[PDB]
Amino acid sequence: SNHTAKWMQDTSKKSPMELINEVPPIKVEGRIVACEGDTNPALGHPIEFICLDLPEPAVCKYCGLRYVQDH
Amino acid sequence: KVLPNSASVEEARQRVFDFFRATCRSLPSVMEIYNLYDVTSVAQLRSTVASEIRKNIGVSDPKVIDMLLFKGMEELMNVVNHSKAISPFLKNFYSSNYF
Amino acid sequence: KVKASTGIVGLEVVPNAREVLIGLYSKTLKEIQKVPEDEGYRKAVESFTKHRLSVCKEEEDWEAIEKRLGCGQVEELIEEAQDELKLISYMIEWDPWGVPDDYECEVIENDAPVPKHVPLHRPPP
Amino acid sequence: TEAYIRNKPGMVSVKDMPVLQDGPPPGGFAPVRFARRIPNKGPSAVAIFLAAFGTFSWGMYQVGQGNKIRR
Amino acid sequence: DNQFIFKYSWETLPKKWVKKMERSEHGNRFDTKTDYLFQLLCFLKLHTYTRVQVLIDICGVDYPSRKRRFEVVYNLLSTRYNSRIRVQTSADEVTRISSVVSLFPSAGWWEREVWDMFGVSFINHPDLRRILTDYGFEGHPLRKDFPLSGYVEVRYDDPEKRVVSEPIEMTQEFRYFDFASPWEQ
Amino acid sequence: TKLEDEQREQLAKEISKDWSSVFERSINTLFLTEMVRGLMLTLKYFFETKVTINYPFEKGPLSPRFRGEHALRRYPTGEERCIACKLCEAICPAQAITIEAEEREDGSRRTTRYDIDMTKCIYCGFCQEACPVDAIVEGPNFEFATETHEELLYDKEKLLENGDRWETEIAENLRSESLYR
Amino acid sequence: VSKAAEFVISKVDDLMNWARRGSIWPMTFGLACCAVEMMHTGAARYDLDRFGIIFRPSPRQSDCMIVAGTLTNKMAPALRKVYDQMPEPRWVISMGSCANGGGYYHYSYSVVRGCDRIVPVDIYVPGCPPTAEALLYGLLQLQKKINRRKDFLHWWTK
Amino acid sequence: GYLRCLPDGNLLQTKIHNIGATLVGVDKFGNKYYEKLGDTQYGRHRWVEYAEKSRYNASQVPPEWHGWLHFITDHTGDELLLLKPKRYGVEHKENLSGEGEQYIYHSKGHALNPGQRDWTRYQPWES
Amino acid sequence: FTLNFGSLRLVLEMNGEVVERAEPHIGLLHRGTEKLIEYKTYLQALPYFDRLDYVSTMAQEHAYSLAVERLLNCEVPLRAQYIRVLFCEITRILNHLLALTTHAMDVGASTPFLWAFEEREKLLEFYERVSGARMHASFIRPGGVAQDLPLGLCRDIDSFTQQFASRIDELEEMLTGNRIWKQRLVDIGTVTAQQAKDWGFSGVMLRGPGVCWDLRRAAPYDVYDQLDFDVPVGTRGDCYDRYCIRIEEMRQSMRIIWQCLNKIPSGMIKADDRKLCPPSRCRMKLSMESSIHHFELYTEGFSVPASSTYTAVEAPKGEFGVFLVSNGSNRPYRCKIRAPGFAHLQGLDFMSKHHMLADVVTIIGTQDIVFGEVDR
Amino acid sequence: KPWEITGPCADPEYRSAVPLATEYRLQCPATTKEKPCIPNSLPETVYDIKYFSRDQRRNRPPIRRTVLKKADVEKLAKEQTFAVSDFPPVYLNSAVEEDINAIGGGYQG
Ligand code: SF4
Ligand code: SF4
Ligand code: SF4
Ligand SMILES: [Zn+2]
Repeated sequence: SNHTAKWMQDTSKKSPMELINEVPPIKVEGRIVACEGDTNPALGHPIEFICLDLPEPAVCKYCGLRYVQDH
Repeated sequence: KVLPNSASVEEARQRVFDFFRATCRSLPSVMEIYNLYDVTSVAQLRSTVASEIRKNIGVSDPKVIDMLLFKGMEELMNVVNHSKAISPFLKNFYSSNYF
Repeated sequence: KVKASTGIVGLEVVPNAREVLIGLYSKTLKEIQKVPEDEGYRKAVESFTKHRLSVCKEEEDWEAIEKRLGCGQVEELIEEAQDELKLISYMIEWDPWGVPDDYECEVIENDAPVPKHVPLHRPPP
Repeated sequence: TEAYIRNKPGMVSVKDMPVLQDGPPPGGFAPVRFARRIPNKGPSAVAIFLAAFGTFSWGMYQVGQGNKIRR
Repeated sequence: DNQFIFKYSWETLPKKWVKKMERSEHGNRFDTKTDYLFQLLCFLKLHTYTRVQVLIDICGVDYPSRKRRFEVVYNLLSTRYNSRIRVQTSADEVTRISSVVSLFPSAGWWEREVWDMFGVSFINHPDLRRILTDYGFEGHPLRKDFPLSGYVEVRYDDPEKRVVSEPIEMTQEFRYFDFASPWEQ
Repeated sequence: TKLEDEQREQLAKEISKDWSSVFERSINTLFLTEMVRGLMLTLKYFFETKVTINYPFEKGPLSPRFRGEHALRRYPTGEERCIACKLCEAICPAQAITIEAEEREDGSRRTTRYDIDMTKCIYCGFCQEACPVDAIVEGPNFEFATETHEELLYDKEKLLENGDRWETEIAENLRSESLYR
Repeated sequence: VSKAAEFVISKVDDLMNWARRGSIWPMTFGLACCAVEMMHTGAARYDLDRFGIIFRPSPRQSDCMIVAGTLTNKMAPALRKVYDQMPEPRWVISMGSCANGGGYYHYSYSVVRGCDRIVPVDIYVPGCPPTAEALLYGLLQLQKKINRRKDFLHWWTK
Repeated sequence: GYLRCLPDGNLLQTKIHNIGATLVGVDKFGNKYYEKLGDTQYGRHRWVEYAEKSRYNASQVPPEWHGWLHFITDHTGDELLLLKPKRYGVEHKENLSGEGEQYIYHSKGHALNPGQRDWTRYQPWES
Repeated sequence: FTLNFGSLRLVLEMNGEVVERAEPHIGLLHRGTEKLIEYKTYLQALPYFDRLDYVSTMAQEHAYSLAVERLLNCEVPLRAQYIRVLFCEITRILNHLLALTTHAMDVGASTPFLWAFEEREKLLEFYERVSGARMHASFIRPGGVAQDLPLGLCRDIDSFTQQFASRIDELEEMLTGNRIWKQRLVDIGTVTAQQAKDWGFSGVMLRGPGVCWDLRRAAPYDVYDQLDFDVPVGTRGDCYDRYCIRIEEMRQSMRIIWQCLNKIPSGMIKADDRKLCPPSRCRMKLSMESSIHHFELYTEGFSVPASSTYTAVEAPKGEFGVFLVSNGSNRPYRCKIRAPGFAHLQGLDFMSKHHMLADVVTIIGTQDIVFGEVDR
Repeated sequence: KPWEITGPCADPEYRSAVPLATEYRLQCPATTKEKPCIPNSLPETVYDIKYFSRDQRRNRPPIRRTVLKKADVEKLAKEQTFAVSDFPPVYLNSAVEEDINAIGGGYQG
């Protein structure tokens, strides 16, 4: 919104916020996850462990991907 | 040539006189160097040099006097080598905050 | 034989190197006789000058004196002797001898180690 | 962790970890001839001097014959 | 290493001017008075067993806290005995220290550089004009109090048809980042 | 100069041992043997093949660890790869990077302003190796000469579009060099 | 103003631009450490003589000044004096980062923050040092820039 | 494009070099990428014909073929096109930089920018 | 009369075309490098040494890293030492080639310039493959190097060494033995060993007279004490003997390069301790302590103990020294940069005395004055 | 050819300057046939992390200072003496005039 319009003026292509909101939450069986950024840990971001006790999806705070516990 | 520090006020005065002599002898060269003959007034230039020397009387340290003479001779060499009613408060106030 | 070249371009081979060295060392001793005896500079000068004079008197050939002294280049030795004469003249011209009394010197010694791969001037063998 | 980064499928100790860096091939390369080899196989000084002198003499003879023909 | 001629010097050198000595693996250090520096360097250069006959360089260090802020350092080398030595003194803005151009002819340009960068004048220099900075430079750049970007900047003035010098008005001011850790001490 | 004169006489006697040697030296100095040899080498290189690169169609070899044009990448999902950690300008020796940031709408830490001077960047790769997330990379592109300094003054949008354009080559180089890390 | 006179003017301008593009005679202003890379550009591999570039040591015969290296307050007057002697058809290529905006010495006394403050530069070549490939790219960009000079048309329509 | 050889002379060199070459690929912009091994020196065994003879530019090489042309990678442009990322990305654009103010890049504060943004970091009272 | 030449400014006093004296004005490339180094962290100050004496890039990095390690006392691994030696000798070859060919062009010989630039382009390709850029590659860091060698580099360097032995033979055949070259060089700007010691000459300009002193043998700062190379000296110091010394130094640099390639070990490329050397990308992305140390080393720097030292290396120009004074902080308090061009350009005055203008330019070429290092 | 009469070209062990594309640089650096593995620590210092013993930066002895007075100076001056074996050794070196092909036949390098 305001932040996106502040750093970008194209207002014709899709901003990263919209893309990251469009990517669906990732369902995982366990209670904790290891968030690395991509398939190669060495090419992603520092490993982030995310707690999934809260019902709502949890943002990774790195490459935010919204992991959600299975049950 | 650079000389040792003057150990006496008389020696410092003699060095000041020598520097003033050098400035006076080098004044006509500055005439052809700069070419401001319309409003130069070589006599006025000599008066201004004397006024600078006279406003630098508050100094009493011979070391400071020698350093000032060294820097003055350096400046002389540089010039020879051609290297260039609303009160005061209200004007600054109208100009900017930082004054 | 005769030395074809001394290697150093500034230095030039001298035929009467032994005689020049003998004269320079004798004059060194005569001049250093004027220095006060308590000073370590005079003691060191007398030591090495007497040693060099003795070896150059005993050995006749310049090759022999170079080999026995271990410094080599009798021309370099002559240059060193002339510089010693100049230094003795200077220390006679100005008087540095004697502690000034109420004198303090701060000797500083730290044993901070350095790695083996930094440039350190290795001692000669 | 170094073991985690350089893990081997069947290693037991931290030693004998896999390693592969740039280095010599088995055999240690070949000599490269640091010195200089300049062969002087040109004609000898006497040979070229004799050639020049004979050329000059025969050429002056030919000049004489040509001058005779032109005359 | 090679602390031979350093110890030999301290054994033979007159004790009058050796204000302090430092035995270190980072370099053997002599600190003396400005009055006797010329004599000390003459002794070292001419003595047969301490022949530091080549002057590596002359440097200046600024210490605003001390009374004599400037520290003049002389790095010398002995190729005959293969060892480096360091001889330094302390000088302030106004006092003139002795020049060693007569002993080491290479010292002229380093002494001019020291004058240029700090303001330490020398007594017997054949000439002491500025060497590195611009003609008509006013300050001494290497002093700690001297601003990094200087006081003036140059530009082309079309009416004057020349490059003029004006007080600094630079955009994108220098951003000093304070990275220092409070637990480093 | 007497020493020089006697050295010259000794050398002349040394190199004039016999008539064969003096004749050979005179002939060599008269017939320009060294000049002829230099000419022959010059002719050999005239007739040998050339090493000219034929610039616009054939370009010089490079390496994946090449420091060309600063650029900003993105995650495969599409979000900006750059958190606002500000390690760029903390390490940038030339201070060519200026960054300002604030919390985004969804609470994510993102940079609201990120500009790099290409007239102040020394092209040293300190930022690309100080990046914890491999966000800024010095791309392989180097033919980006501009007619204006203002054009050479980049910003976040230009860096992001450069990263999007050169994403595939940057990714290949990053894989190859992350092997070497 | 017509359509045939316009075509003739366009042909004349094309010929003039072709001549000026194929006969660029730049002069090196080789300070600091872009000059070595410039000599690499002038070497056998990325040869400049193919495109018509030959370095003229005299500023009076040169076409465009290529300033490569750091511009110092002590040297900027010399740069301006040498630039003023160049003929009226003239161009400037600022190579590197020092000559563009001060580069790695931007926050430094006695350093001109880019040669743009002293002379009007036409093309900047980013890099530190810019690859000889990139410098030759900048020279080709200068050729492209002087490939759209309608001098005859501008003179005609005055 | 062979008539351009007479007034170009550089395309002439390229055509001379494409005698024994093998066309290793072609991009979507028309550039034809050639490779030629065998008795060829190292620096001249890969090249491109830009298919724009009039105004060919060195920046017309797409990033997919840039590495292969510059000898960074052995991967041709087809594999990099296959590996091109999705959900984001822009098409390759040449270094115009002088073809127009509407084409060149402008800062947010530049007067030539279509939308110029003020920079004061404070909001006035604005009665 | 005074004749002025105007980044080399030089005023000459002439009588009969004979140079009575020559005075250089040098400040034209002053950039405040020492002030900026004082204002910047050590890692941020390494590129300044990259820029100083730019013809020989990695020699200055080696000197700076050695000084920092001396003030820091960190052990550099053997593989890092060997690759540093290899690239220092590559740097020496590059600098000698450029110096010789620029000198030849100043004399009048134009053709060896481009052959030696083909060789230099090969070496700069080596630089660009091993590190970021062809020039000013910040590859040598305190505690080791930036990155490991790419695979195949050793084989390529071996091929280059063979072809470069051929090239040095080639260049020596063309230049050495030429009557014009000899007439230009011999008995031009001769220096006695006493004069060189007085004026503080170093490197080729000091070994030309025949002082028989080299830094790599007097104070070996690397595996140099395991490389059994040769150090040439000049019988009578002049331009010709200095040129021959440079040729021999190129040959010995090739020798050292081959030895390093042959006996390079397998191990790590930088200091083991992460307090002084940054951790790898995988380690910082996987380990909490490694992330902390990467963050601290890239915001702050390693805090060297408060001390002052002078570290000198045998740069291709001569003895390049750095005098580092610290105060325990992350930034260097003082950094004096002794370059082996500052003394040689002083030597120009007495070297080009009673000579002519062409002899003056020949002496300048022989001394190989790079103005960046003299204006440090 | 005229250049094989004399000079470096006549030498049988002469190497051409141009490198062939099929033998100089076989694999591009970004596509190498084998994957690297660069060590970053000794095997000992992996599961045995202990920094207070290998802290080479801070594990240095404190600087020692001693203020010598006139009495101490005189004591050392009287105690000390000079012998022929206590003088500093000279770093002596000399030219040899050795042929270029003397070390390894000019091949070994
Ligand atoms: S490459 Fe270096 S100079 Fe350029 S932005 Fe990154 S840290 Fe700064
Ligand atoms: S280091 Fe990386 S994540 Fe941090 S500000 Fe720079 S680009 Fe962004
Ligand atoms: S831009 Fe970089 S390479 Fe060019 S002169 Fe400046 S520091 Fe050197
Ligand atoms: Zn994540």
